[PDB]
Amino acid sequence: HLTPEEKSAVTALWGKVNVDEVGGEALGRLLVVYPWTQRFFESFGDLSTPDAVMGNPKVKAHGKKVLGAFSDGLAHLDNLKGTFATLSELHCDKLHVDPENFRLLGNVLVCVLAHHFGKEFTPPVQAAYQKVVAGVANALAHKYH
Amino acid sequence: HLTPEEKSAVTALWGKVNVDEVGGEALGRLLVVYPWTQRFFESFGDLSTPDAVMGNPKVKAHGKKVLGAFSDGLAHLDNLKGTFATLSELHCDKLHVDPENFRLLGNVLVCVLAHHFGKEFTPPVQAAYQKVVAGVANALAHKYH
Amino acid sequence: LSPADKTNVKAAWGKVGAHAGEYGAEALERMFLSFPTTKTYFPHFDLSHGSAQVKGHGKKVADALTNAVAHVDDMPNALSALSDLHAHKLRVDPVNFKLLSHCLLVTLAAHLPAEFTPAVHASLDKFLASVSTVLTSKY
Amino acid sequence: LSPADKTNVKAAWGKVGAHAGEYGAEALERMFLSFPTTKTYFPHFDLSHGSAQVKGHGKKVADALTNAVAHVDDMPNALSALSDLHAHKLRVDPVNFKLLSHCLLVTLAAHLPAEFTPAVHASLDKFLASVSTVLTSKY
Ligand code: HEM
Ligand code: HEM
Ligand code: HEM
Ligand code: HEM
Repeated sequence: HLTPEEKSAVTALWGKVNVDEVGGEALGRLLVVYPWTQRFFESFGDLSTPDAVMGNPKVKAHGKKVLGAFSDGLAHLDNLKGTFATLSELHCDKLHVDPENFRLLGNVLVCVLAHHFGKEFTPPVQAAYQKVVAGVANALAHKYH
Repeated sequence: HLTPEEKSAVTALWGKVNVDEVGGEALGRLLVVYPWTQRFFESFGDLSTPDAVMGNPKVKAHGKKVLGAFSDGLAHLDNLKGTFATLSELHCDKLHVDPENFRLLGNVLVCVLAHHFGKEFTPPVQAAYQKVVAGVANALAHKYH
Repeated sequence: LSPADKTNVKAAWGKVGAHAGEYGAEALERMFLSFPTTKTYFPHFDLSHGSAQVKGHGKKVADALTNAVAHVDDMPNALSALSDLHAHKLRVDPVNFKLLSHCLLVTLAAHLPAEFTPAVHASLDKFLASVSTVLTSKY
Repeated sequence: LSPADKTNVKAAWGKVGAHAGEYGAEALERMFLSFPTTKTYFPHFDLSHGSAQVKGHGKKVADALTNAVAHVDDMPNALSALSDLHAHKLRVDPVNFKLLSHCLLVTLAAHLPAEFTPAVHASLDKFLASVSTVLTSKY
């Protein structure tokens, strides 16, 4: 449910995203700011400090996949349900992640984009992305609905 | 997404519902327990006490309509989106009620049913209704999605 | 918590008496059945009906709530060690405290016809939010 | 709030300096554009870009946050009159305090490249939740 102007705002910024770094930057901040999400990443090892989390290679590798999923969603804003169906089954029926954490991860991502783009991440640009991350979270939670 | 057993649990109990009283009992408790929802019912008059709210005729009359909407949803558990489309437009595009209050009203209703049916509102019976009220709230919030 | 809120919570709940252990067990089962995401915090429990572990744990939950009403004016210090447990060791998702609180209200409603008035309902919800706030204050 | 959290919040935020009034205005606009449900609390504001009322109110919001960090160990008493206002007179939906907090973090991120570290980000989020908790504690 994006306008041409919001689509224009979202893709222009996304083209500048370092897809090898932004995913892990957001997953790490999630694990640091909302430390109960670490419950799902016991295997990742050292999450004992903020530095440990951010510099942890497993966090960076995984976030890259997460950002891979967001990129796919951006390319299918009109069928986010189908795009995230298998990820929904995984995160819902298998992992039992409360869907409120999807919203949090999405908002954390918004903070990462604001951090890296500064003035360029304008209030209108943010509004468009809040729609995007809301839709992803809702799609990823479809198996609860 | 209800099973035959959950449908059986939900309709058997609903048939015993006093549809002239339960709606207003739940809207009133909403206005008392989460008093910021009164912001949307300034016209209703005296909401200054719990007794005032519950005994307020406008609260009873309106809750009857709300419970009317829930009954319709129970009869169309497989197309809740279409059922609540016009109510979604009203509560979303026009009233701008945050959808978190839909979840609250639904859970308040669950409390009212437990209050009036006691032991009969078993944990399995509750589980079925939590699915129902979750679906209603999600349907009523579709215009935000 | 207002003085009336405290009065109501001592009331609602004096009436729970020696059923308090059985009511907490029922609250958990209600939470496990209605919100299955919460069951992953108890992989080592048998969460079936009549489970000795759910009963035993429901008693601990109810006793902690008893201790909270008994020290309602200093709950952060009374619930201090439970705050560390739920946040540090268990990292309980804060969402889950709302789910159990709702099931605790449902359980009380279904067992206290006369006590669960709109006002008492409101007071109990404020009480459980304060307990939840304390148990989530240590992340 | 841990001692490190307080250190970080005095830091992040010392750097906000005399922009604090302009940052709160930007936070509100971010909230109004991203979460339009919040605009119904300001029917009497002109919520357009560059509105003198949004600027004036953003300064009040930022000043209240300044007062909170200046009394971080006794925020309930410092934010006491704002708690009554937001809960009693305005009945602000508690959900909305999370929306404005998120926009306050976004605003800071976009204006403080160096300060918005993961740790400072975590501390600021704890700070704003405590302020939110205080401002919602009076329903
Ligand atoms: C909100 C948007 C999210 C997206 C787009 C996303 C995306 C992904 C992707 C692409 C994978 C890889 C699946 C595969 O390898 O086949 C994954 C796995 C995983 N996710 Fe997420 N995720 C999100 C939120 C979360 C949250 C909030 C948590 C926990 C608090 C979480 C926990 C996990 C875990 C534990 C795995 C590993 C599953 C396994 O390997 O068995 N995810 N996610
Ligand atoms: C969660 C399930 C809900 C259902 C099923 C529901 C149902 C209804 C119904 C049937 C009407 C009457 C519409 C008409 O007369 O054409 C209505 C109106 C209204 N509802 Fe709800 N409602 C819900 C939640 C809420 C909540 C949580 C609030 C506020 C906090 C709210 C505020 C209102 C208001 C203010 C009106 C009057 C609108 C007008 O007359 O212009 N509703 N609702
Ligand atoms: C009002 C809310 C709550 C109260 C009063 C409470 C109280 C308690 C108590 C008294 C214990 C036992 C501590 C001990 O024996 O050392 C405990 C442990 C535990 N709690 Fe809670 N709790 C609450 C909410 C929750 C929620 C919402 C969850 C998860 C969704 C949860 C999950 C657990 C788990 C997994 C344990 C450990 C059980 C075991 O290992 O035997 N608690 N809690
Ligand atoms: C950290 C969170 C917040 C802080 C520090 C804050 C602070 C303030 C301050 C200082 C005032 C002015 C009081 C006066 O001049 O007497 C105010 C008023 C107001 N606040 Fe907030 N607030 C917060 C959150 C919110 C939220 C989330 C909403 C709505 C979504 C909101 C809506 C309002 C409104 C409508 C007014 C009255 C404006 C007017 O009539 O001019 N506030 N707040």
